[PDB]
Amino acid sequence: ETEKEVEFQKQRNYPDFKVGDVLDVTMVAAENERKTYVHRGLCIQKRDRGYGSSFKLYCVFSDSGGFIQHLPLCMPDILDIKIVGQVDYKDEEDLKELVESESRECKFLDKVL
Amino acid sequence: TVKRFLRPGGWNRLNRPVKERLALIKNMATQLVEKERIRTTLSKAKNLQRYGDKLITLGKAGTRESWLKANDIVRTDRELHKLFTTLALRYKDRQGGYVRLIRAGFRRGDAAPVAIVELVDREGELRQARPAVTPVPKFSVMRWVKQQLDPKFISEPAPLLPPLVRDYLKEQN
Amino acid sequence: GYRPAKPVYPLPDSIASLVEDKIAELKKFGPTPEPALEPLPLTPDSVRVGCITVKAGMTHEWDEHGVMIPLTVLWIDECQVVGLKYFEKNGYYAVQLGAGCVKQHTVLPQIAGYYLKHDLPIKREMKEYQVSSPEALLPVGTHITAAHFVVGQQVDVTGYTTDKGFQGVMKRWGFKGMPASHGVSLSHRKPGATGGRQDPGKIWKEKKLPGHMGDEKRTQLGLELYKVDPKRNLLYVKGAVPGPRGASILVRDSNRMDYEERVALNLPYPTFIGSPDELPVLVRKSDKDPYLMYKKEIDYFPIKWK
Amino acid sequence: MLPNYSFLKVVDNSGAKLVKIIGFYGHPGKAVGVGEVVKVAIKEAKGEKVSAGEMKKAVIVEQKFPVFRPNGSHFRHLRNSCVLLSEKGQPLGNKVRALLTYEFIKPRWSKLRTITTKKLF
RNA sequence: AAUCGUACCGCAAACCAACACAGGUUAGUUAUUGUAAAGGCUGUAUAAAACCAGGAUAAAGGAACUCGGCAAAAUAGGUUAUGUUUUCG
RNA sequence: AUAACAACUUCUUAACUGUCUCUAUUCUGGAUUAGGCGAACUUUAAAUGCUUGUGCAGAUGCAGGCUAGCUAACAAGGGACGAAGAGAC
RNA sequence: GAUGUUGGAUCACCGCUUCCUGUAGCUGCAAACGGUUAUAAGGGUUAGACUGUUCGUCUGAUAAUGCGGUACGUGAUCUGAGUUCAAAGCGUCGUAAGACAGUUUGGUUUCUAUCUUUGUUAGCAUAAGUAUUACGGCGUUGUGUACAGUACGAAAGGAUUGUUGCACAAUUAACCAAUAGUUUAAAGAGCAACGUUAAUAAACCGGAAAACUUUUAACUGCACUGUGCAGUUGCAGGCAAAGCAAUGUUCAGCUAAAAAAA
Ligand SMILES: [K+]
Ligand SMILES: [K+]
Ligand SMILES: [K+]
Ligand SMILES: [K+]
Ligand SMILES: [K+]
Ligand SMILES: [K+]
Ligand SMILES: [Mg+2]
Ligand SMILES: [Mg+2]
Ligand SMILES: [Mg+2]
Ligand SMILES: [Mg+2]
Ligand SMILES: [Mg+2]
Ligand SMILES: [Mg+2]
Ligand SMILES: [Mg+2]
Ligand SMILES: [Mg+2]
Ligand SMILES: [Mg+2]
Ligand SMILES: [Mg+2]
Ligand SMILES: [Mg+2]
Ligand SMILES: [Mg+2]
Ligand SMILES: [Mg+2]
Ligand SMILES: [Mg+2]
Ligand SMILES: [Mg+2]
Ligand SMILES: [Mg+2]
Ligand SMILES: [Mg+2]
Ligand SMILES: [Mg+2]
Ligand SMILES: [Mg+2]
Repeated sequence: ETEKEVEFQKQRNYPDFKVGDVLDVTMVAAENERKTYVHRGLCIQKRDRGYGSSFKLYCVFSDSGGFIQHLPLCMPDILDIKIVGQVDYKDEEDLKELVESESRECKFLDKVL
Repeated sequence: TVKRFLRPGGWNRLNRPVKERLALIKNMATQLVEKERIRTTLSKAKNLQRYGDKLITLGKAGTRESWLKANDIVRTDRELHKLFTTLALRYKDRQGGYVRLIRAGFRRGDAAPVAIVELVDREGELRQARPAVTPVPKFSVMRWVKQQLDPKFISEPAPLLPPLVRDYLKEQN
Repeated sequence: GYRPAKPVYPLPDSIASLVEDKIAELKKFGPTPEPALEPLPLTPDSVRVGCITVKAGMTHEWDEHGVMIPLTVLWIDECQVVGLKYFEKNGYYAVQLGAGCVKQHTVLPQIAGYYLKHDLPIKREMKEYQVSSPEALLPVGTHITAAHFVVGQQVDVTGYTTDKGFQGVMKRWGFKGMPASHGVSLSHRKPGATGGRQDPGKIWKEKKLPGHMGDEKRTQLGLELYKVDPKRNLLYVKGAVPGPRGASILVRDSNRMDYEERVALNLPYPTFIGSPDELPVLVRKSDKDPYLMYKKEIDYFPIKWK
Repeated sequence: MLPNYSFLKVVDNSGAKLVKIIGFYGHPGKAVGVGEVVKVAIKEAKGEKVSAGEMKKAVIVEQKFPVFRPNGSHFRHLRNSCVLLSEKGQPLGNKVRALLTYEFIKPRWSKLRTITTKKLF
């Protein structure tokens, strides 16, 4: 596991983000002929488990409602991650209530590129 | 060694609910410090040995946080004072293994197994324990190996006040 | 167990000498064959030997197409030929392989005796593989390493599964049970009926009931060999392997593969000759598109429009 | 993962609001998900194109159950919705207020890919 | 001013139920805001089967269960402009 | 006919849920392991296999075809026209 | 001096008089869809509304939704809605006590396994290991699509064939890197499926045993009611700055070691 983690770190350099931060993630869609898109959303869950690390990205749209994604951190499809803001919360219960009640999470209405 | 179970912490159930289980172990741990030798059943002895080792670790810490944790375990003020003052200095150099367990056969009525739990360095000890710090021969492979792997190996007991503290006091006064 | 021993009787003096002469003549054997290690041509009906490995655990990786692949890691500590069988003495040709290492004072003298007699280490496990011709025998002491296999082939794995203990019918055989409510009385997880009435009047053999579960021999066929590490004796195989960590696993060329496929792979035969230390790590290449269904209609769709 | 006899919300402008699954097609198993065509009964409609009590075909567009991708990631919605279809396989409306996902990049959903407002791809 | 009761048990292992019986047994008094003074009582040795009993949590669906919403769960509480029915309460 | 009332019978709506698709994990007690203590239903005699045929007409015990290590523990409940009450119809 | 009723739940063994998946003829068989006969019992034979029902009618799908025997299989495994005790109402009959063979509401379901049958496990009895062959168990499934708008046919319509290719479903076998659920003396633990991998076969699994080989013919034990693929620099205890059943380690317990000199 550590051998694979060393190789990955030489290829990518991501920031040390936390839960509650707003992120911009660049990904490649293998289904759509490997086209690049940029997603903006809130980080609601982060797991630090070595090579199996992952996080959850949350966003809300104008009419369709909430949308959640689970993304492995070491997946090659991800190209870049950046921190753009922060959303305050009190505890996990408060964060869960915010997710269920979609409001003030519409950073960008659609995906770029 | 002490068996590890599937419950939180891997402890014994001692045939009791968790609330009664904690009340019992705290009482026995207090008596172990007071008397330093107790005879009981094998299951209560195995749990007490592992719980007793972790209670001594708190005493060695000698911090406000450690005392708060211990103040919820020990039942008597006199036993708690002894833990932080007397036992803390006794086991300065000993790294683990402050309690020993020796089996002593079966009881008479219910034929349950029994054992004896005791501290490992004191007057009245059942056996003579190995020194807290192992001496190293001057012309042995062991000495060369420790230099290559751990330059900070401790070979003899250290004084209560190290030279750096002594030097500071001398300069101050 | 065994049946009670049968009685024996001394032979008459007019027949004892004749019997002993004939029995000795049949039990006299010629010199042991001396196998030679040399590459041989592969024929339409020619089986290779397997190997004995240890299960390490599971991990995952991403392939050239960006797909996640679950993997199981197998380690080959030390596998050697420890004996031979031939027609003259046993009636068929086979190769015996052993793996592992144990201390002399932890095994019976019967087991340790065989290995000491031929100057071999005492090995923890022993298994036999049958060969087709005397020329397929390997010299005693030959090492079977990870280079025995070609990356990208299919293999079969065998082993003993994880012990689960005493279990009921619902978990052991998947019985449905009975309702949780509506008047049921103390029979929620019970098997129910086990027969009829006077006819047939008995319970059939192998009727499914509660019992012990989890320690049995199982085989998986057609697993793919993903990566090979000859220097460190590691095999990465896609899929699940029976047994817990540390289980002994037998690895073999899959019987699902045809002769043409074996020829294309150019499998070593009788085995790999050389030093596996100076070999690189290889990953198989798949000339397939996992995302083809998004460009072409290949998926399953039951409805026909219009 | 929607078992039979589940309720769905209509996200087209044909007039229907609430439908109930009453059947499957082919052999999908015990549950159906995004991209499958089912048979539904209209429970609440306000329009002339459709009325309550009719039976129509529909396609699942969103679900709350995880949808897995070959790369190890997945996503989830916060509602279950569908779009009504005609016997020829075309939508009964002209505006869909839903987020189209990768399932509809396939050639057979060209019409849906044109009338949908927001797309994830 | 004589005479009879005064020990001990009395929601109970001592009274009524063949028992040291999860049942039955009258009146008088006492502490306590979200708590609770006095007094009273106390369990052979373990644990990582099936199964049974009494609890807890549960993805997506929500009566598709079944003779029957049996059992379980559920914002359950208070004040209302307006309307309906009354034997006018 | 009828307002109110109903641990009465019937149907429906809202909501809710392991009733169900389809179950999984877990806590407490019993079972299960060890020491001590110590019952009951039942019992013509027993060293008590399968199958077809036969027969007071559905065989562990009779006839043909088969069946060969020994005694138990834990678990299930087909048969012994299984046990209980001199059939109520 | 007692062989528990109808239907269902749960789990089954057998027959073929074959509903589907097969093989071979005939046809008032161009193709497609059919009709009929012979042969074939390996696998499969759906989810719901009404009704106590068997049955029956209907709805959406399906390759298809076959029949019968087994105490009209199955209550010392479950259910009690109907029928078949004591209460009561209505109609009809009887002067009445009452009757219905009509209808309606309500109404107690016991058993700790001795023998035989069956699933697992230990001890004892001829040392241990490898084991050809034999014997026993299991049963090699189904749908859509592409090769083709091609053969056939005026048009319309629309195939056969395959140790075929691909996707999916059921069944069976396991698996825990990831994903979902679950335990506060908590967790990158363990067990799990709603998750992952594999199978359409002379393949796979179980016990006895010839022969061969080895031995001074072998024989407890790590707290051992999870596993020991761990037996003395052995270890899932303790201790550390550590990924926490891993790495490091001077302590604890089981089991303490050495001729001097040249
Ligand atoms: K500690
Ligand atoms: K059988
Ligand atoms: K595996
Ligand atoms: K009432
Ligand atoms: K029985
Ligand atoms: K047929
Ligand atoms: Mg169930
Ligand atoms: Mg009862
Ligand atoms: Mg129950
Ligand atoms: Mg739920
Ligand atoms: Mg219903
Ligand atoms: Mg007990
Ligand atoms: Mg007979
Ligand atoms: Mg007989
Ligand atoms: Mg009589
Ligand atoms: Mg026939
Ligand atoms: Mg029948
Ligand atoms: Mg019957
Ligand atoms: Mg019965
Ligand atoms: Mg009456
Ligand atoms: Mg009358
Ligand atoms: Mg009259
Ligand atoms: Mg009642
Ligand atoms: Mg595991
Ligand atoms: Mg530890």
